[PDB]
Amino acid sequence: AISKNLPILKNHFRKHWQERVKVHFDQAGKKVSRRNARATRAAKIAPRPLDLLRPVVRAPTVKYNRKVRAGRGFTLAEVKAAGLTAAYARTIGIAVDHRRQNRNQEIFDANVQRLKEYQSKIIVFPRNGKAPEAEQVLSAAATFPIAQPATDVEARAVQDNGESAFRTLRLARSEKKFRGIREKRAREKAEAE
Amino acid sequence: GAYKYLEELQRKKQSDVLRFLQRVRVWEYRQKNVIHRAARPTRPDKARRLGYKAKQGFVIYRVRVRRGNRKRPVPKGATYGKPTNQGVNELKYQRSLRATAEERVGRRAANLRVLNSYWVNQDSTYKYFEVILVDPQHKAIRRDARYNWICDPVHKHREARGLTATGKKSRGINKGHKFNNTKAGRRKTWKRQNTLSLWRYRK
Amino acid sequence: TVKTGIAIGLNKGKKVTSMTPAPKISYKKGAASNRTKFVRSLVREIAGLSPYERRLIDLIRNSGEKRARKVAKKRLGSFTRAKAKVEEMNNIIAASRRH
Amino acid sequence: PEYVRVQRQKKILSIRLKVPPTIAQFQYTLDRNTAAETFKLFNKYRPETAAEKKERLTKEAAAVAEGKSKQDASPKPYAVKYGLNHVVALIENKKAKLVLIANDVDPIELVVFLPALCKKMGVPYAIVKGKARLGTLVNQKTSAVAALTEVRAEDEAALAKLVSTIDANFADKYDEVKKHWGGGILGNKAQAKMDKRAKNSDSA
RNA sequence: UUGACCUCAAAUCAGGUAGGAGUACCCGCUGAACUUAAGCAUAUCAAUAAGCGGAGGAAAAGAAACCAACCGGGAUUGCCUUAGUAACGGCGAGUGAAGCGGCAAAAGCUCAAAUUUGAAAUCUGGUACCUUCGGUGCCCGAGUUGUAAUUUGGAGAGGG
RNA sequence: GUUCUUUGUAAAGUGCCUUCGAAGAGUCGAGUUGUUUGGGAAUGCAGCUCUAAGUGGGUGGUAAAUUCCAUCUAAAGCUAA
Repeated sequence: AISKNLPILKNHFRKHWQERVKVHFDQAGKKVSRRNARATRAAKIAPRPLDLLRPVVRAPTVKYNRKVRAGRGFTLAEVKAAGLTAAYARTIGIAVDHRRQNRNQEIFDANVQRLKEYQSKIIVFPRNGKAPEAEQVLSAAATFPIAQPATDVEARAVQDNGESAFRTLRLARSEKKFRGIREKRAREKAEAE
Repeated sequence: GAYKYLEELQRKKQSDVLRFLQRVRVWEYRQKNVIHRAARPTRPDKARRLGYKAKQGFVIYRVRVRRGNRKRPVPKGATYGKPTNQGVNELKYQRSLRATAEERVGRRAANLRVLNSYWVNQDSTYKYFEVILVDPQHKAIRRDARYNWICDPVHKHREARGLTATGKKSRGINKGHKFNNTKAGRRKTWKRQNTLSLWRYRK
Repeated sequence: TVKTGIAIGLNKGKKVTSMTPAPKISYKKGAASNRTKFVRSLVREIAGLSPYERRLIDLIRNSGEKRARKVAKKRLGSFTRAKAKVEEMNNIIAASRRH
Repeated sequence: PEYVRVQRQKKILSIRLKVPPTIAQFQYTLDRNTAAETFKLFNKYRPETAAEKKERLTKEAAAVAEGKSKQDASPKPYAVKYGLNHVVALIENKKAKLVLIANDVDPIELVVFLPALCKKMGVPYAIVKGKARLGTLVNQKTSAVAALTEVRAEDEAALAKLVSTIDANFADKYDEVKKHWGGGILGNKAQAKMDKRAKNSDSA
């Protein structure tokens, strides 16, 4: 059970792992049926891509707020900023994420740019039938890449205000820290009897 | 409106005509029979907004259901095992008693497809319920995709599965971290979260 | 709201330009109505205070509101949701029969 | 058999039991006089149906698609009115000019808001007995939820006559049965024999 | 006297449908033991065996009473990932995640809540005929305890 | 793709001001129980008791009280991959 220096290993195999198993022997296979759907989809879909219009939306957390992410649909605030309605914009080829909203104007911009380049490039035909075919471009998302909203510059001049930045955090943290107890003493000298 | 007068009404089941329905329908139940068929809605505000429509191919199943628990089958006071389980009359019933009724009228006439039941009278020996029946045979519902979906053999014995109100409820499957243990179909996520699946060039 | 720029503090982020949304009625979910208040008030007339209402109203006019606060506390469970039930009866007391 | 058993105890077991102020106001139904003229006067008010709907498409066949008649062609409907949600919302905005409250309705629950309505929205009503006799002169079934917001200038005379009769003999006796708890009427068994008990042990 | 009226039912029932099969895999319920702890009840085994209810090729999930704390994100599903960690457990043996990132694949919607009432106007069936998965002349009923028709939240409805 | 025919005082979308905007209860959560269970002073689920509301209400993973907010709309429904 335990003899000679080795790491204490937790290997969850006390049950019937030897019953509910699945080595992907269908890796290359289901991977090929994948590329097949692509071409079978096309024959049907006529000149419309394997995916529709997806946005540039920054990612959450203290770890992913660093760079943007391939967003979901498209809010109706960014929908009318383009010039059309959702019950008609989706029937075109643009996603509509109505449960979500936009709280920043800097990114709302990079996202309203994605709605202009895409719409000015959509040769749409009515219920005519003749429809002057103009082929199509493989993937819709791989055709309008990550325009990573302004990374700013990478070469400026020196600027020193002498705050240390290290104490601007030793105190920035002391700010949110004694907020409640420094208001405790500020509660006494708050009410004048 | 009118129906919303009864929407707020079918809320204060505590006095006058409401507390008076306690001393009237309690005996109405213990009178007709136990598991039976009715005619028109008893509470139009509920049924309707929950799925009732006054048109052909429409019937109702008012049913008497017993309360309490489900004492572990095992004869006398024998459980054949370790105490972790032992207990008998002190045993739950993971599915709601409400399902008990549906699953009965539901399989008395499986020619129909169970839409949903509604509560109306709790006592001591029982807890009563009623049912809104969608008929996958009369052209009255078989001419309206407003609720046409019901007739399809993919809806075979609705109630006895969990596609009703009490259903998604009595499945533990709802959106949110309140259900991370099973936000997926019970054994789907179970088999999944334990299954050891390996690659081609094992990483 | 606005941030400070500092990576921590009252706001550990970026002072990047905010913006305003549309009237999401999913922030308006708490709505009443001339059709509903008509009914909610017409309710206290078609049925009015029930057995539980008579019971607790006499609990305030007993030893106070703190006492009637632990009665509706033994009916709903939310000490705070109970404070709601308290002032609602004083609305049946003062507002209806008091003036 | 079992169908007379359950139905007889149904309303008669409801009489031993003390009926709430929401009920009891019943039995206090329409007097035999109102029924007489409310049948001879409402026999001139019958809504569109059968030959009436057919005679409508022939008159617009010589008007609408003839001398271009915009929505209007024949005289606006002047008879009796119907509708649960129709006559229900009618009183909620004074639109009603006559109220006839639903006597029966197995579920007296969807007609509970009819009475307290005319209350804080004053409108003359009379709980009339005949959800069937109502359906006969309205060519419907058993609804008893009738309305009359207008009439002709040859019959509106006897209208205001019974308008005050129903109002006083029903609407003004209502503000009275507000604190009234009816029911509790026993039968000959526990009654005449209940006399032999209290009459042979008290002041005899 | 005549006729309604709701419930009940009635019948080689006009006239319609239901059982069951298979049962790797899935959706419920169900339910341990052996085993492990070097003994052993809690645990573990395993919300698995067997048990019993029901489909369909997938059925279930499925548009938020979600995630988050960020510049936020954004249906479900499944996938590498998180991580055998934070954590549950004689905190003993062992049990056991999610949201993020990456990902294929991606999609949307419908009923009650209103007073249309200048209009029961709609839906089941029968029936001559017909271009017959139905249709119009003829005739009933459900339904007025809301079928039409307006109405679904990201909205959108009466007035003008 | 071509041919024989208007369902048309036809039907629906974004615009302006305005009056409005209902929004599902023996639920909700609370109580105690047992199972479940990473969910640990309830992870849901079920139990018998209790039975609301609308600047309200579910959530913000440590009980609880006050202060808003962040956050979303249950108690009704179809849906390929």
